[PDB]
Amino acid sequence: RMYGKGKGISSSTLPYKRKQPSWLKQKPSEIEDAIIKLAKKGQTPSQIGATLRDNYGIPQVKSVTGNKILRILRAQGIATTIPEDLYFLIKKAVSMRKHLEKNKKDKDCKFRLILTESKIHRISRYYKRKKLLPSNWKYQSSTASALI
Amino acid sequence: GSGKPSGLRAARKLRIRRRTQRWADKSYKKSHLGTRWKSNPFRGSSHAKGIVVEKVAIEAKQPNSAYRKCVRVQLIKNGKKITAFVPGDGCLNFIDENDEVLVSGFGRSGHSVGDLPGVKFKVVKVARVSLLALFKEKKEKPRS
Amino acid sequence: VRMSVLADCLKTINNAEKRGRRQVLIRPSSKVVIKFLQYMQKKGYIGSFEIVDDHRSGKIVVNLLGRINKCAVISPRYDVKLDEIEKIITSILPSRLFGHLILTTPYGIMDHEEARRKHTGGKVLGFFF
Amino acid sequence: DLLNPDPVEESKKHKLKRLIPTPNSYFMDVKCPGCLQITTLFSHAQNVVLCGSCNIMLCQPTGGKCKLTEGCSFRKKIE
Amino acid sequence: SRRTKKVGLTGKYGTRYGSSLRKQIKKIELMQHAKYLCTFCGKTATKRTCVGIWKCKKCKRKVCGGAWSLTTPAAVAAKSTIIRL
Amino acid sequence: KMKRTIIIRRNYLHYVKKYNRFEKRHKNIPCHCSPCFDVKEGDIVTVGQCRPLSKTVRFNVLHVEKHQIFGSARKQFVLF
RNA sequence: CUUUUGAUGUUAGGGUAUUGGCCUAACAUGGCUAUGACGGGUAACGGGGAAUUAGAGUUCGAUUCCGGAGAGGGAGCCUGA
RNA sequence: UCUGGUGCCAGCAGCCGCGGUAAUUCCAGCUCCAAUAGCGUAUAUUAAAAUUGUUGCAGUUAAAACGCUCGUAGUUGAAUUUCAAAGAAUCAUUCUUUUUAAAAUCCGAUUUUGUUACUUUGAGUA
RNA sequence: AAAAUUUUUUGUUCUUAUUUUGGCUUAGUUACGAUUAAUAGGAGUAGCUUGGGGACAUUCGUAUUCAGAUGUCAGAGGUGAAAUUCUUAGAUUUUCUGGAGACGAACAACUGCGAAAGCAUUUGUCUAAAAUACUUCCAUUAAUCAAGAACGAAAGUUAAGGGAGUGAAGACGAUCAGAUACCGUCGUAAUCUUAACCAUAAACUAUGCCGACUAGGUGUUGGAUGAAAGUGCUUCCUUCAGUACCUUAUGAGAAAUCAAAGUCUUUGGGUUCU
Ligand SMILES: [Mg+2]
Ligand SMILES: [Mg+2]
Ligand SMILES: [Mg+2]
Ligand SMILES: [Mg+2]
Ligand SMILES: [Mg+2]
Ligand SMILES: [Mg+2]
Ligand SMILES: [Mg+2]
Ligand SMILES: [Mg+2]
Ligand SMILES: [Mg+2]
Ligand SMILES: [Mg+2]
Ligand SMILES: [Mg+2]
Ligand SMILES: [Mg+2]
Ligand SMILES: [Mg+2]
Ligand SMILES: [Mg+2]
Ligand SMILES: [Mg+2]
Ligand SMILES: [Mg+2]
Ligand SMILES: [Mg+2]
Ligand SMILES: [Mg+2]
Ligand SMILES: [Mg+2]
Ligand SMILES: [Mg+2]
Ligand SMILES: [Mg+2]
Ligand SMILES: [Mg+2]
Ligand SMILES: [Zn+2]
Repeated sequence: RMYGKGKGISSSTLPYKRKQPSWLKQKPSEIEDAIIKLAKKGQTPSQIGATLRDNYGIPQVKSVTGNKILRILRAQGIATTIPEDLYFLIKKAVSMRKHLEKNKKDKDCKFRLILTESKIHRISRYYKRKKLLPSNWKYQSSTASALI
Repeated sequence: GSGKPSGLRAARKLRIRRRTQRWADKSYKKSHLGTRWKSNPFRGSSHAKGIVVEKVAIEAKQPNSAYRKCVRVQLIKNGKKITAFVPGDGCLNFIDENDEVLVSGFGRSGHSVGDLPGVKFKVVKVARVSLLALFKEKKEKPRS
Repeated sequence: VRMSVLADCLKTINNAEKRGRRQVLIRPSSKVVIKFLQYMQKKGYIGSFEIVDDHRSGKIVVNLLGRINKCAVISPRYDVKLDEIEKIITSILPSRLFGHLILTTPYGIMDHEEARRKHTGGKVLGFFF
Repeated sequence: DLLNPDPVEESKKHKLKRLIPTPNSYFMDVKCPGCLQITTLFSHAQNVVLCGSCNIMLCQPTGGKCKLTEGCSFRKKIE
Repeated sequence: SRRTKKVGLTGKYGTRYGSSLRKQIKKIELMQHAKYLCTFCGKTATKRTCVGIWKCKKCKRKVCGGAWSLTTPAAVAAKSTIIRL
Repeated sequence: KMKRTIIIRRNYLHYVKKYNRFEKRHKNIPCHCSPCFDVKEGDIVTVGQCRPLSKTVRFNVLHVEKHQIFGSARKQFVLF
């Protein structure tokens, strides 16, 4: 782990075959249409992948089509201005900041908030090094609450 | 790893550490300190001249028992006073109240030697004649 | 983190050889490991070896002949001129009549005798007795 | 020996520790009584899956494999 | 530039009265001269007008509070007790 | 920040014999820039030596290459 | 840290055997620095070299040759390539 | 482990030590050892010192892991893009000869096809 | 659209067309155009998943002590032995009713959680953290870190509260040659709460952090897979993550001893401090 002491190794592992399974019947066109329709309802890419795995029968999107979910989302200009994992980090930070504003003796929350903000700054630097964020993107710790 | 950096661009760190850690060596710090020109009666010389002021006797250390013969000398060079040992059997009888003597080190440059406590000097000449040639008693006589 | 795959491979080979294991496995592979293994094979220090294909970095199984004394890397790849080989081999090798010091050279990977034969220098990789 | 492990032993290790990594999950066809419809389902599902005709639950998410509705029959999808 | 290192607000008292007394004065008058949230209109524009009266500059409602702050913990606790019941 | 005059930084590695390793080093150079070019803090320029033009200037710029950085110009390391 | 009294640049002149804040006037706010600026110390002139060392290194070089500086301490000047 | 004198005195001894009435160590006689027209002593410096450690030290108890975590500079960073093949001259080995994608300069023939670090060979040098 | 030459309309001012250079709109054609998915990392989704992790509010227990009652009579405490002390104005002892402050026994372990310091009565509300499962998303986003930052037992300092028990200081009674001590009777600060400081401990595993490899057995805490005795719950098997112990090392040490303190004159995986 990056901060604590954990050493777990749980993960998913892909099969050896890279081609689509022989029993699958869909065409790439309606698969992309399903991606777009499902993203219109307000789901993140990871949620979209999970829903396609469970509610429809598609083991991997990249096996059927040739692209990944984020690329086909960006092909129509639908991707969010702020990447997903950074957004989740910001949401956690703002929630912790509110709770802390209510309770000034909770020392543990201060420690955890410091750790999350360090993570935010590191990820933001990485995204700014590529052209995925404007160069003058700062994350002030006071104006972040209104960032939808 | 073994506590050092071993990379192809880590020379400054190694250089600076070796520079800083050398000052913990006693020998290096003795030879490179600026105060040696000040706290040294000889001031870096190997020999010096002076005037005898007083004869004394000094006790030996605990397991031994004797009375060692020395003199007190005022240096011509800077006026300081030291104590020097007179070696030989009856060699103190060759020295008068205020003669001129060469003295040298005593073999352990900064340290006392053997049985005498706190003596680091040794007389070699008196009245411009050698102490050894005078103790041999067959070579020369004091310059009257 | 890893920081190197050659050092881990050679360390695993050395540890297995001290016990008489007749076979050992190397988890991460690379072209440099392949060239180094081929060179040890050429001098008759190991048997044949096999390359396994997963859709990630592959794996290797080698056959041992109870014949290696030591095989280690020199981690900082110092660059060596053609006329400095003598000092390095005097310091590193156990005799003047056997053992090999391996360099990477603009003409490929080779030991010190071949490097002298080709009139070239390079950077140091490792050695094996 | 090391190149040809016994497949009975290999099916007993962690999925990340066997010579070729292979998942333990699969896809399957589920036929629930009195519905006359075949639906594809994923072992280790995470959502609740409904029958297309009538909204009846086919599975329940858990911490491992999903729990199938009682009386249903399943069959693996071959490929 | 920063005009003062330590005393801040109490620089008007010069060198008189001793340093610890000026420290307590500073602690009190930071609270006394602040701005507070008006829970009726939502703006942060409530300021003290006398030793126990607080008035909002926007909606002009008057609230009875403490002497140097708008609320005091002893009243907060009693009110919370009653509301819980 | 001057009028028709810029400062450039050069990076290089220095070799130490006793430890068989290297170091990072730098030196600054004031140059003259003509109004025919358009530079900003972060670009790469090529300069040529001329006769003394002031107390500190002996080079002036002949070619500009657009380049984008992400921190401060004094913190980047490039060797060419 | 430097910059009132030239510190860093621009324009126009003066001066010199020539370039140059080398100097004068107007104008702009620059220049260096933890990769150690600005200071303190040296019983410090630099180098070709010397002593000891298996290989690494450690220490010395006022003094045959080359370069620099001075003629008790400072500052001015004539003749003259 | 020879002969006289002194007797914790006088003295010697770089270090360990010797000397209090039978001293192989002080003062002398004799005899031996070492280097030798040379041999002692003082101060500085090098090896000895893997006791300053890049090559090449040590950190539970001998000297030595910051009370603990975050963090900038610095140092260090997974795998992947042309891999081969077929001859000859050689006591299995060394040295080499042919080229199997593509595009731009001779009516299927010649040569050109990112920069540095790094390494090879030259020039110039009292 | 913008230009070099051909002739050109009569010694300098005098007329027209040529090819070629680069931008421009206009529709088609091309094998037209994107390396894995690390037993690296971050995010995500699921389980009536786990925990004495943190904050605020709230609830219960005997004990001790104060006060009011209650019944009876001569001692009670305390020590090696005694004294100081309390007591017919009723001590000590028993029974009941109220209030106060701290504390949370037994269960409780070579067991759990936390970066360390630390964390143990019930219930609610906030708040994070693992571990496991995964054919989810991104694609190198990482390791260690001078300067700098957060937290940091007990004691101690400032202010307002609280103040039963224990009790540095202090006062007594004993032992002793002396006893400013060890023993005993009182007892002030402190110990508890709220708001601020201080930055230290044998703050110890006297063992920095990340990665690889090397050996058998017995347990135990939390998930998951596969099989049997069941009134979709237990026992067994396999596997991941914590955590101990035993045996033995052609391994290591000066030894004690060590599963790392091993893979070191066969000496180099990365890095900070001394
Ligand atoms: Mg880290
Ligand atoms: Mg001026
Ligand atoms: Mg010289
Ligand atoms: Mg001199
Ligand atoms: Mg001379
Ligand atoms: Mg000269
Ligand atoms: Mg003179
Ligand atoms: Mg004799
Ligand atoms: Mg030495
Ligand atoms: Mg040495
Ligand atoms: Mg040596
Ligand atoms: Mg040592
Ligand atoms: Mg520690
Ligand atoms: Mg992965
Ligand atoms: Mg428990
Ligand atoms: Mg108080
Ligand atoms: Mg009390
Ligand atoms: Mg008491
Ligand atoms: Mg209190
Ligand atoms: Mg301490
Ligand atoms: Mg410690
Ligand atoms: Mg070592
Ligand atoms: Zn209001």
